[PDB]
Amino acid sequence: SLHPRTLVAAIVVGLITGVLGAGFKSAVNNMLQWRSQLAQILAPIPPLAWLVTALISGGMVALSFWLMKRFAPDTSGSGIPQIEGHLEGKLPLVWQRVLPIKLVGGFLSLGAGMLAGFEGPTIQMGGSIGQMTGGWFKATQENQRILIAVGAGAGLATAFNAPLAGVALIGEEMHPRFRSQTLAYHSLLFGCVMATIILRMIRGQSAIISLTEFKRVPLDSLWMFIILGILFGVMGYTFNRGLFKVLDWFDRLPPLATKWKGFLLGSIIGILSLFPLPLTDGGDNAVLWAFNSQSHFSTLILVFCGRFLLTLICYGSGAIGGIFAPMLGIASIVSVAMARHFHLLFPSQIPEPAVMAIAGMGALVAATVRAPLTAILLTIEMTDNYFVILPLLVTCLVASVVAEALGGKPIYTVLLERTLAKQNR
Amino acid sequence: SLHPRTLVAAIVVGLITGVLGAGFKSAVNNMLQWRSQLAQILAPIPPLAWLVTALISGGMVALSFWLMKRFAPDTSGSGIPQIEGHLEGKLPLVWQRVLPIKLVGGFLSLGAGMLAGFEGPTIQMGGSIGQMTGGWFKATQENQRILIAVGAGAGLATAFNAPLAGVALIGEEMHPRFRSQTLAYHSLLFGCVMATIILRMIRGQSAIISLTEFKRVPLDSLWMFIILGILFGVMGYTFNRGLFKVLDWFDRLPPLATKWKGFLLGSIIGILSLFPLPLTDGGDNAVLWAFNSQSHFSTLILVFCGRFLLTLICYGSGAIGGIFAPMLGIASIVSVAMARHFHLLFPSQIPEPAVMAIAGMGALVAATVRAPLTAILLTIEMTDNYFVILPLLVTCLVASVVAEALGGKPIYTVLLERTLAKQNR
Ligand SMILES: [Br-]
Ligand SMILES: [Br-]
Repeated sequence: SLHPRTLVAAIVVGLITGVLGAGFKSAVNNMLQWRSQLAQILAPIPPLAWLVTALISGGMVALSFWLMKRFAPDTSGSGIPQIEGHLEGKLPLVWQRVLPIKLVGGFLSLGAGMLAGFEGPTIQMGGSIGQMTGGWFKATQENQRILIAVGAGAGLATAFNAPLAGVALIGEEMHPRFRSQTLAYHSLLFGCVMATIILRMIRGQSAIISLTEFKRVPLDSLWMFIILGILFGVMGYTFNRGLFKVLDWFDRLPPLATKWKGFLLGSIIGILSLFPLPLTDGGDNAVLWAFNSQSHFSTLILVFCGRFLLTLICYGSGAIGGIFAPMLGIASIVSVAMARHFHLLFPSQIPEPAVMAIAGMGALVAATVRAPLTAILLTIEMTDNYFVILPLLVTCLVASVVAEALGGKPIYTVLLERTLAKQNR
Repeated sequence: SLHPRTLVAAIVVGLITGVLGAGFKSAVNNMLQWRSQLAQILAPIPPLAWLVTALISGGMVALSFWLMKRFAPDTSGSGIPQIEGHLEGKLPLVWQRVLPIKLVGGFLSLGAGMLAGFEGPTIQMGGSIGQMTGGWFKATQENQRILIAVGAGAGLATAFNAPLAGVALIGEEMHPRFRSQTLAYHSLLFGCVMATIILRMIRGQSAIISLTEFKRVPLDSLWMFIILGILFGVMGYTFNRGLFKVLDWFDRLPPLATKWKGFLLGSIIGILSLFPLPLTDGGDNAVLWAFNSQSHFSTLILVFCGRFLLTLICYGSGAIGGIFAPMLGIASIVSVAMARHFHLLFPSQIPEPAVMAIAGMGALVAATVRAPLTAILLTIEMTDNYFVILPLLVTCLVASVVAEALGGKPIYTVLLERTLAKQNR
């Protein structure tokens, strides 16, 4: 049921988003540590670095919002909604505006230390690339939907080095028609594999955090994850309800408050980046902090509360964000602390407290997004671990069932409804 | 978008097909080794075991065809087509006939040493159970399609201890409507997880063949798997073309030749089982032979050809089969032999020859079935290995692309057209 010209077209897509997605992370992290290095050169005398790192990170986030509007307010926030909508009819996609602004803007946002979120810019930039190439390749109407849907999944793979995830993204959440070329899967796979290959060439080839050795997970240890699910289920429910309210508060003007909204929220995050803790930035560092570097059970709770608020305060403000990675650090910090405690009560059933630290790593995403299958893979692909599956599933799907048992609604569909409601911006 | 009464029903589904699916394999393997032990008890003097093992395996397959019609000719062959049809409209499904016949018949077939194929019975029985508990739960119209689609995916999972495969099965090949309850995924995941948890309870918990240590796969080693895909692409093309033509031969009577077809084909396999070599039986043993027990490069090609024919001969005859496992054993033998040879020409790009042996393990399935995503997941879940991914993807989707580049068509969709053509049996 497959058609050649398109497959080779997806090969072009994944290749572009790979170079841009990988090239993006490197460019951002270089700016991240450059500020951190500027903070220690001025650190000695005195808190002059307290000022300089505030003017920089503040001016970066401020110039981030200004380049958003007026230029292309379509880049605000995540990236899944804007493409999830275009793929379905509502909301237009223009690449010559999204591509060069979601990039030059997203860089100033993530580069200042905001609580996001590579998979944000890369997924939209990738969808735009899928359109840019679709126009270059003069493909049909249904085929150019595929190229954009491919560039979307590739954008995810190019952020977490996870192909199967970017594939399962389109497959579960953001479910498209594809009529009747249901073999656009082939176009996806192609687009993703190529993306991660270009990724692994620039900064590969290993995963995000390979916890490959932990493989002792007994059968009578699963009951704990039902509870790890219920915990993350209500966690997702409160994450959504909160985000929505922070969005409201930000939507409520005033005209002079938004003038400074960027400079303020940015400089405040600029200071918070100076404290030796993973309380700011994308969220990868926060996952590389639950595990492995052992810290106080109190400090976990300290950072968990720190980020859980700062992400909502960040994304709600409507900066060029990305909500996947932040929900990975927030979830991991918890799952690790929950891990310690369950091993504390029952060590005879959780011999390795890292198993439960992996299972509930993408359980927040699973709950808030209603999309467990695409979360379960995301974890497997950044830990190279599959032995954690039976836990992973139960703690990810029970995490979703519960959140929508309290009635939370998929954070992206509701995030889309709100971006639709700006049919006059 | 999820509805509780259905999720809790899927729990019942997978749990039942789990108990049956596992209880099925063990009950079959018990008959496999029982005959093999009877063969060695009478082995000493003389070839009297040559006669006994022929009568038994011949009388089983003959009894298997007899219980097929008149009773439930719907249980003939695989199980994907029948359910793929009922799920789409054409062809009816009645559990009170399929369940008990596909079981007692499948036990006699696989228990005799036929070239199949647990996923056959377990998937169709799983579909039957999904329907049986669909009436018990008085589910709606669309919900009972889900319950049957779940039981199907669980059937696969129960056979290979691979949840993510049974989930990707329904998702890619055998793509259903689900309108607009696209979150039947939660019903699938649930059904698969439960099944494998019941599976691991009875015969778990480890995979089929764990090859978790091989994790060195360079980026400039990929080009080989393109070529490994080209090889399987043509291998699948001929596997389909062949199967179809073997089927024609069997469909062409005579009315007196079919009277003995069951006894003749069965006793022939009964003799072949006695040879110390994995050329009969499901195909698991075949995969558990490529790796690990090292045997002559010549013996590989001797077994490969032997099985490649014996499978078509066993399935084309319209016996209660299952074509996944047989296609795995064949592919593995080939992928290993191709591995040795590639490591022979370039060791500085295939340090570990087992890496390539894993990639093209499910590339025969990928090519023949047009379903790469489900194959890629099937392999990962039976090797506990994710490091093989980039090869696994390239070698599996290029295995499929080539297959339908020579235009082979999905072996299941065509298998469905042929069972449709029997709208008069
Ligand atoms: Br996102
Ligand atoms: Br099958």
